[PDB]
Amino acid sequence: IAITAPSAPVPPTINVVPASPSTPSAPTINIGIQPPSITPLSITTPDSVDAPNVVSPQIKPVDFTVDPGGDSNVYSSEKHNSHQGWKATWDKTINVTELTNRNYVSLTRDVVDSTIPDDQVINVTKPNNRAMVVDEVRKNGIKVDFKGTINLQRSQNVGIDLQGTHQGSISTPLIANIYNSGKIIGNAKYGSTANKEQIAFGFNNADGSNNTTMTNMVNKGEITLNAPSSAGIQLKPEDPHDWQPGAPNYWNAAPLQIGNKTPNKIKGRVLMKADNQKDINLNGSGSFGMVTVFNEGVPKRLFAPSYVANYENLRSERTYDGERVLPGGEIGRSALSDSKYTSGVYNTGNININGDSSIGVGLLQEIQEVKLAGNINIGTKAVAQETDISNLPNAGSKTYDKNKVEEAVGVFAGVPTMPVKPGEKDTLINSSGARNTATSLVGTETVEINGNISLGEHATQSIGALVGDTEIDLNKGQLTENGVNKGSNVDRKLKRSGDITAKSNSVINVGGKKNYGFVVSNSAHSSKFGTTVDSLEYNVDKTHHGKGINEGIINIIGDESVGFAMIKGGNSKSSGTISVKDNAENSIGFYGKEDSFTNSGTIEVTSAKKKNKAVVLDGTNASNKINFTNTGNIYVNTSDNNNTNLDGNGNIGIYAQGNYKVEHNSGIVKAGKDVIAFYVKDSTGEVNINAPIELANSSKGTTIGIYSDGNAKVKFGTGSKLKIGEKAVGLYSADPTKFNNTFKIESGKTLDVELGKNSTFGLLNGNNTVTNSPLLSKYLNNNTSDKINIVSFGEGASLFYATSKAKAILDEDYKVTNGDAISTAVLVANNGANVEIASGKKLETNTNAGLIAINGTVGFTSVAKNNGTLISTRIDKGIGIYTSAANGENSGTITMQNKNAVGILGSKDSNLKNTGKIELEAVSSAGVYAEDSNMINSGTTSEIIVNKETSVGIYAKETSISSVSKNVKNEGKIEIKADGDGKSAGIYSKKEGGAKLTIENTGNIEVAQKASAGIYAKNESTQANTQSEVTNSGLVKMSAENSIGIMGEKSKITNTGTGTKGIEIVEKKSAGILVTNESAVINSGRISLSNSSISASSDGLVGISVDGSSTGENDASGEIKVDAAYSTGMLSSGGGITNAGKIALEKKESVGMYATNANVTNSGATPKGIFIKDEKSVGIYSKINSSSIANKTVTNSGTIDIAGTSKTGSAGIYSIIESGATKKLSVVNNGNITINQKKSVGIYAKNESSHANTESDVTNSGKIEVKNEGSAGVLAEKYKVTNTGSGTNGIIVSAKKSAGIIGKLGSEIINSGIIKTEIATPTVATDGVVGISLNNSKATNTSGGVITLDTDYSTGMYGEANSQLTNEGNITGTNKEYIVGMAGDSSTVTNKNIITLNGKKATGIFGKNSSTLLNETTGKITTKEEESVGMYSSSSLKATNKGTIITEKKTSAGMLGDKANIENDSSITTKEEMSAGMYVKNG
Repeated sequence: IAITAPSAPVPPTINVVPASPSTPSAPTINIGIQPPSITPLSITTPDSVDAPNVVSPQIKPVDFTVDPGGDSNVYSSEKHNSHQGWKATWDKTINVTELTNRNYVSLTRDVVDSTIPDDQVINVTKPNNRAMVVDEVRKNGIKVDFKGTINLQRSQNVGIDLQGTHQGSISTPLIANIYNSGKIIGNAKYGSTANKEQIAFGFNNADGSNNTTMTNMVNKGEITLNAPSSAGIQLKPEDPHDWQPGAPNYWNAAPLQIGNKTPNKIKGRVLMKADNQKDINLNGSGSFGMVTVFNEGVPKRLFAPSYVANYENLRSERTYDGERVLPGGEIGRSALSDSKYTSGVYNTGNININGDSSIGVGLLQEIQEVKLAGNINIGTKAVAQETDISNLPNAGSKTYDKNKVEEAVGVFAGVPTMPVKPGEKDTLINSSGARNTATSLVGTETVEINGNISLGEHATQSIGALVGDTEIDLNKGQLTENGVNKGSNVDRKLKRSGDITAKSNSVINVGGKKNYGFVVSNSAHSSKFGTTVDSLEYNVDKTHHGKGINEGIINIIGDESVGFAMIKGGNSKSSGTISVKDNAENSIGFYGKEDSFTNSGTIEVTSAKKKNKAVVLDGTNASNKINFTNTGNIYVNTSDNNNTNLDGNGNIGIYAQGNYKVEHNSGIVKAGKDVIAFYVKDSTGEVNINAPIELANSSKGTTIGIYSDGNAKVKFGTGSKLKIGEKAVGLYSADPTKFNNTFKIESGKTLDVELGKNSTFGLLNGNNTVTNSPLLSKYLNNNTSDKINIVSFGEGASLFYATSKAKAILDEDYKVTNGDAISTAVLVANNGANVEIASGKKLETNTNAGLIAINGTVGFTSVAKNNGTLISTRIDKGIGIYTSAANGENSGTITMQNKNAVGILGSKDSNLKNTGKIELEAVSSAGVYAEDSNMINSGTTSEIIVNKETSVGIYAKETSISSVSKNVKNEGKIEIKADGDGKSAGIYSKKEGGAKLTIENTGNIEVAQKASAGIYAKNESTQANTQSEVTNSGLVKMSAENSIGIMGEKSKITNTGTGTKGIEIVEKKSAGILVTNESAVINSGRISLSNSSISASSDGLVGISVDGSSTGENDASGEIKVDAAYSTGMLSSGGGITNAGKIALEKKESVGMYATNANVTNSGATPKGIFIKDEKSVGIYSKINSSSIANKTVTNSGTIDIAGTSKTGSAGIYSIIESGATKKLSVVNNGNITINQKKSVGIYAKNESSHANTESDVTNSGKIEVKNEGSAGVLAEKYKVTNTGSGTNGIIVSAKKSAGIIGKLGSEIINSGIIKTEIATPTVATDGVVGISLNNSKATNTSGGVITLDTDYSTGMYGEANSQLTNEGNITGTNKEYIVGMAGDSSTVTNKNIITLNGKKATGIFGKNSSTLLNETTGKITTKEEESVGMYSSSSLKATNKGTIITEKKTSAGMLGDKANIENDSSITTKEEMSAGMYVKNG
């Protein structure tokens, strides 16, 4: 009968206020690029010389004189012909015998001129004779024309001859003109006997004749000689000793005996002139056509043993009666100035030389004049060479040819010509020594030719014009050579050498094979006589004798023939052209070895043909100590200074091997154009250059003083003033494998060279044959002054030029402080070559560009490796190295100083390999730059560093040019130790094409300046986040707050990171993944930031942040790890957010999903979603402020979980609106949200003012798992709560002492759905459940929500501390006893709605603790179960009742007393059985 009631426990309150982080700002970016254009230089390619062996055949004596037998005793013109000249009638078969028998026809002392008609044929039967002799015919100008046929058969025979006369006068020399139209032939065989010394015409005499004798001969017939060593026309000076026959017998004795010598002033000085006016054909070998023999006197045949003892030969200077005749012989001086008294040699006809090793025209004694204007042909007639026909049996030596003529010579010079000078005193000498004079110059100074001298096609290494010596012995006489009198002792040799001059009228048409055009094989033997008899003085004189004076054209119609070839002799004066008439090959002009010959003339290649070389200067062949004392006139192939032609190419100035050097030390030297002075070979050749040079600007090609294939010991030294202007090149090379040792440079030998424009140190191709890379690190090496300094440049020039698979190394440091404009870059790699940058190299620059690489023919992979310190300091756009179709590699340090500087750049489908360290200490600069190519960072030593703001690291662009994917790879560490709050980035990606780009980082990236991040990409156009997507398997770390982690456009990311891999952020305000244009992420890996000391309020971070153009979402395997306090996983701004992975919360004051001005979505469910572990936090929380314009909300369709049997201090759903902000922030629940923690709240919203709460909205269309005791469903302060859950959705309150709905003062409590208590009956009394609880506030139950009570002793609404409770909603509860909905403790209660209940002894209202009730009748209670009462009073001094009670159920009562005694006066109808309104529990 003692009915009591329990008491509800006190509910908790929560105040969680998490952090308010912010979104960081992406930095601005982008830098331009400039490409350089290289200068289009020129090329030249020489080669070497094979074998210019100059074998010079020697001269041989031709002393083949016949005895002057005089008249005959059977046909004397006096006793048999009556002095009427030639007798017209004779026998056609006269058998002429030798001179001893005198069977020859003789004609002497005639007054009638006679000749021979055509019909004659005469042979010779014996040697040493004349078929017929026409002697002593002065006749003062005889003139006839011979027409008979003459034949030669034995040796020492004469075809026909007309000799001079002993009668004449000094002032009127004789004039002659003889014609000879006949045929003369000298054959090669006499049975089986050899034939030689057969002479056609000539001059010879034993006894003296008249000096004033002057004669002329005109050739008119056919001349043929087939005996080897024959003689066409012979000229001789007469003996000044004037040897005489055996007087008084004289010429009667047979053979002649020379019986006396009569030297005299006016004896032995005759004059002679010869002329060929027809065809001379020489078939014999080693012969003479027209030669001036040496005046040796006579062979010993006329020297009897009685007179061999007093054999005083012309082997000494000869003086008689006061004469001063030079040793060896002399032709007298002429003063009557006319060509008809000019005694010498001249020709107009033709000479046909075909015998092997023969002489065209020979000079053996000094004569008055030698000028030649005829046809000198050697080897132009094909003949089958045979023994004693045109060759001789070999003497164990060189074999003579059968079809070609070899060792043949044309002009032979062993002595010069000595004409009459204007001051010269003539030889017009009277008997008493009375002598005339001359007032002018007659004849040319030396050997002269004005006619065509030609070598035939059969000419093989034959000689055109030979300047040789003449080695003749001498008697016991005085000797003097370059010093004191020798007093004999040293051998006495007739040292004689001649000199030749030529004119363009004399075309030297040398032809055939390797023929020796004009070889000065002499020794320049210039000889003079002293003040006494037998006096001789010798020197190397370059004025008097033995020189080379060239003025004429030397026509090289054959191939690889040589002209002026130098074995010995010293100097010569060159002023005439030597040219190749055709496309002949390897023609060499100068084979020089000795004293400085002077080139006072041009020597070039005036033809399209090339590969023929100019001058070979090497060690002296036949004189001591390589006499290259070259300081004379050196004027070759240049554009000025005594040589104004530069035509052709392949011209050389120096060619040498072995013992050679150059010694230019005085005067002036002028270098050629498109010609190279130096080119040498082998491995031991040294060069000395110390003379200052003068240069003119280079030609269409390129000019350089020095070149070699890389194999010379060329040296530089101070003193040689060097200069360049306008498109020349300092160092030229086509073969760098050996070039490394070419130029040794010694300290202090700094060379001063100044340059114009379009120039370059290194021109290199390598000929695709670079076996060895030249270690070129010496020319401006930093160690010592063993450098070369060529600094004076204009603008538009380069340093090194690499083509054709060449290779070279930057020396050390070199700079060109002469312009940063176009065509001024350090070096260019062309045709796909490779160059190496050694470590420690310091090619600093201020110019336009550094290294440029471009591929032509591939050959070898286009790549250059950097190991040195490469820095640029150009004022604007200083680019370090560039590659096109070429791979860039570095392993050293690269920095930069000035603005807009650029490091390594690649393009055109290549890759970039980084191994070195790059630091960005400058501004407005990018280290590695790329476009339409690949790249990679190789190894952790590949270090990318930034030291200042306004600079970016990796830069790669893509386009529509190639639609194949590229890649951006990193294996090194990118630690950015920069400054400033931003303005710096590490890796940057661009695209405009239709392809896709792969970007992955496996190495490390770090940033130490604020507001900066490494990854950032351009993927703006219409595509998903998988084309320029960035995936990470590397490490993303940081060192400065306010910064950013992941940045970019349209990318998909995974956290492939374990250990020291992934993303690590330990400081403030540095978001992990901020995204633009819809980027997604896989969060399976390390997001362990370890920030804010996980318990300290010192930092604040965000895992992933999003913008309006993006929706941030996590992979289903995503593991978003809260390793920091006051941090966040999801930051949302404008765009959308959705979770598909796992989102935990391990640290304090964090949030998985935080949203600003954006909507919140969850799809991750079963078993995905949000799983909160730590406390003082909420899984998802979004807030907006007065400044927030976006009307956004929060949605739930996933799993949000936090649980705890001892954890508390948190809430399920959180969202705040700041006071005064009418922005309508709301939350909707439709997912799973477990609240199994202690004292938590499913949905929380905080208020700051009593404003109109229509903006804040709280609806629960989903489910809340209230299974943990003591917690609360939802709390709010002056906000609107709508219980929109129905059935298993919404208010699932299933815990003991737990609370469904509680509100603060003036809270808008609304019920519009299910309100179902815990189904489980309490395990102990008073352990019921409460739905509504109040504390000095107001609550509004609404009938729109159904309130269901199933826990025993549970309550629907609860109130305390003067709380005013308003009831308007439905009340339901069944299957349990008591379960009073209304329990009150010290409060004012008003009832408005009618209450219904089920269960035994169910009661609607229960009052406790001095509580009082107004007792409104409308708040009545409907009784459904038996023994149920409506009112309950317990421990209440105040009680008011003014209404009747209607009972309609059995055992049901009205008023009920509890442990008290109060009496009143009221009556209530008890019409039903046992249904009365009153009963008492106390007696």
